[PDB]
Amino acid sequence: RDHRKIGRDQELYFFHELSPGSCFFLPKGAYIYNALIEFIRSEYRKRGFQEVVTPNIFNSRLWMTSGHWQHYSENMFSFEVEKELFALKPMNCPGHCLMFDHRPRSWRELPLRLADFGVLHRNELSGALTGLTRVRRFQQDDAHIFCAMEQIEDEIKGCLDFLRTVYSVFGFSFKLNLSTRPEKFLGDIEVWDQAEKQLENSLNEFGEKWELNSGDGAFYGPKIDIQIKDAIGRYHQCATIQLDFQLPIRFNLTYVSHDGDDKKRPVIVHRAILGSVERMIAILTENYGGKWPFWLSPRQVMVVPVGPTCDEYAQKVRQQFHDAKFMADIDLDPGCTLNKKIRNAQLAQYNFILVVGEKEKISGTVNIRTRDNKVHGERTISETIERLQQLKEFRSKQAEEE
Amino acid sequence: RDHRKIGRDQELYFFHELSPGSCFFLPKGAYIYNALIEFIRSEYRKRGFQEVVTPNIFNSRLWMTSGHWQHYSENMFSFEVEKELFALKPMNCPGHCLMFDHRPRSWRELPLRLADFGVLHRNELSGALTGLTRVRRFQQDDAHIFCAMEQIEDEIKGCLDFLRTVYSVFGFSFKLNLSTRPEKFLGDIEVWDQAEKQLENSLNEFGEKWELNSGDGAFYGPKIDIQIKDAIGRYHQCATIQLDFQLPIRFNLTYVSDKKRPVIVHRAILGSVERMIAILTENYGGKWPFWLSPRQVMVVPVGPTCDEYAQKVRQQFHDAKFMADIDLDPGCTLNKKIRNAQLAQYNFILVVGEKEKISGTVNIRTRDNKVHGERTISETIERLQQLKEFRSKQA
Ligand SMILES: C[C@@H](O)[C@H](N)C(=O)NS(=O)(=O)c1cccc(-c2ccc3n[nH]cc3c2)c1
Ligand SMILES: C[C@@H](O)[C@H](N)C(=O)NS(=O)(=O)c1cccc(-c2ccc3n[nH]cc3c2)c1
Repeated sequence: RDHRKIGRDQELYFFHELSPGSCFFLPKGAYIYNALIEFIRSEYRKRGFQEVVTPNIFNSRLWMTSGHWQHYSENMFSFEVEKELFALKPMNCPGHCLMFDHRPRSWRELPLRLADFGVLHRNELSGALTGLTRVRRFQQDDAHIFCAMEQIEDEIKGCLDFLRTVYSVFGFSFKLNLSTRPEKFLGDIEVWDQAEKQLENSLNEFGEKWELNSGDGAFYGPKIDIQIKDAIGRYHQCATIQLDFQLPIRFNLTYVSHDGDDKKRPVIVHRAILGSVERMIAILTENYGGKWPFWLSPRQVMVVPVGPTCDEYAQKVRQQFHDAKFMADIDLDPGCTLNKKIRNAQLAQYNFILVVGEKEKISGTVNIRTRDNKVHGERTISETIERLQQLKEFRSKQAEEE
Repeated sequence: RDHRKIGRDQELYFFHELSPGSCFFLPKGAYIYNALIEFIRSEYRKRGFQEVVTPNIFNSRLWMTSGHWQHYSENMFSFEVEKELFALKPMNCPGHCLMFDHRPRSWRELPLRLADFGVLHRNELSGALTGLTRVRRFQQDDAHIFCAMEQIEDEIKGCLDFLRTVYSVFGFSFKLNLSTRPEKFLGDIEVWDQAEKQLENSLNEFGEKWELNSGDGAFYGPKIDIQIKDAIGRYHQCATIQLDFQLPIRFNLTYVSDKKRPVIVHRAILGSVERMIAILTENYGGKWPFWLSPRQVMVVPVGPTCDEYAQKVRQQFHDAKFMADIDLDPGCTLNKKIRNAQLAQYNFILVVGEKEKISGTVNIRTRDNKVHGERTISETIERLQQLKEFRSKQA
């Protein structure tokens, strides 16, 4: 259905006229935002990606150097500072190039994979802006791979595999596209043809069917564009793999090669899997219809006292799950039946409802019910925490509590 | 001794003329950056603080409503978009007011504490910019507490406790100042007096010597300001607890008790992650405590026959999950690799020879060159987890 509506109703996020094309993520929405980042970071840690932090604001001269100013000026927020033109970054690459270039580099560091969740700004038109789908502010799960010519093949394979494992945690399939030199391109047509050839070859050595997106490459290189299929039937433009021979020439990037070859230029692969956190929250909100899987759920645990004499104990249980990092709420409202409250928490999409009466208070236990109304019965607080930690850590689908 | 130099030498961060007043954090500096945010996060979870994500650019009308356009205009970066005026946020507070105002509020959800690590920008003069001390872009460990009048006393107590517990982890003492209304403020003098009286009171309920600091308050409220004293004995301004009666009026904020005004407490403890990073880089002279060090373990084989075993050991510490490196370089002696790792500031060097490979152990040398003997991998892992989890200093 509609992410804007669900995000509003579930108290995840909202939009305000004083900041069009940006989003206000309420506590429950920020939890989803951060869990998506943690998910990506945890993959980075097994794949040799290293997170960095960069500026948001740069002198126009940087954008001139990178050719962003020439090709991409329509889309940037510029202002002046002590009589010099500055602009909010729309992409992280040029910053990353300064980082590669900061000190001399050795072949031994390659591939160098720099990741960045920094906030980007693109000046889309007022009337084109919509929800989390077309925006002015976003954070990508961005990274730039700086590598040698001989590493290109393996790194592209690496990107496709990473992308497959990521979307398989959501349960998503995907389709592949090859995007060709646009008009408004940078550098040499013959260099671009090498770049297109290599992407083509990488596409054919990977399993899958692919189509041509004629003329849709970035100004700096051709790309593999990946559309994801959600559980409903919709395709979304999320991921890219972009082969860039042009920026290294622009920034005069070099590394020291095997001794004694001369210095060479690094190759740059731009990539993003989620695309932007914002776009991906949109997609997921609609995909699950608010029925979040446990690790993504900002409603993990509802604690329900049987009656008001078990209130304080319910508060204790709720605090314990809270302190163990779960999104845990409590329903003390005396006006409704136990069964009504269980049903409400279930309609509000809580994964686990923990019922607490006298007998549970006395023994430090909980009576477990799931979202889909499965009864698992009595377990201690600690064992419940332990088992729920596994389900979260492994990012599964929680009809598996046994 | 200077964070800029240490940062350069340790490959933590550097600065560039193309973005004066903003920092480039290399992977090892970015590690430190995030470990600090993580530390604060884990305290938030224990103390009923709820993190949010907000926009960075807002239509100028919001800054007019908040009182920022009249009082902070010059300190802000502004630009036009479709014939309208926008500006990058210098503070999170107005966005939080919008969030609080998004739907009617019940006294039962108060105190409501909104935490935000968003990027702030303020326009400092170029000639006053220095490393991580005076900057244009920064992330504060900011939060705004929305509470009832009769709740102020406990919350400010809580803010004091939060403060002590954090600074105690670093090992810092601190002193307290009261910042009085400045010139060019908003609201009634009378209400201000009322806000100053509550800060005065709580300031000596918390039985600690405190100083007056005339006219240094924010335009929206009086401040408890806090300087910390580091290990070298230098004082730094970091933490602030600000009592705000004005923004609730300005934003027409009410809650259902009938319909009263919330009180806002602005608060930060680290100040900015940037500033605290400068302070910590200098405080230690580059010698990171284990929980903050991005160079926690260096694995060193004794010769090439132990390369594969050293690899396997490093991978186990990496997986466990430490910042674990390895030095396979065949043209440096064992003693040179150890010396190098120690000068690079690794907390522990794990020496791995033929004995160690056979036994599934490690031989450990500390940063300051003390032997800790042969140890099993899993006991060394447990130890280092303790050091990390409890954020241990030099004991
Ligand atoms: C990935 C970054 O490092 C790169 N510097 C960039 O900003 N690229 S991008 O803005 O053009 C970008 C980012 C994310 C997704 C896409 C994109 C664009 C079009 C697509 N069709 N199918 C999948 C698609 C993906 C493009
Ligand atoms: C908490 C937010 O709502 C507030 N808008 C803010 O940004 N505060 S602030 O910019 O004034 C600020 C932030 C961090 C530190 C200080 C500060 C300022 C002066 C000080 N003297 N001694 C300790 C001090 C601390 C001020």
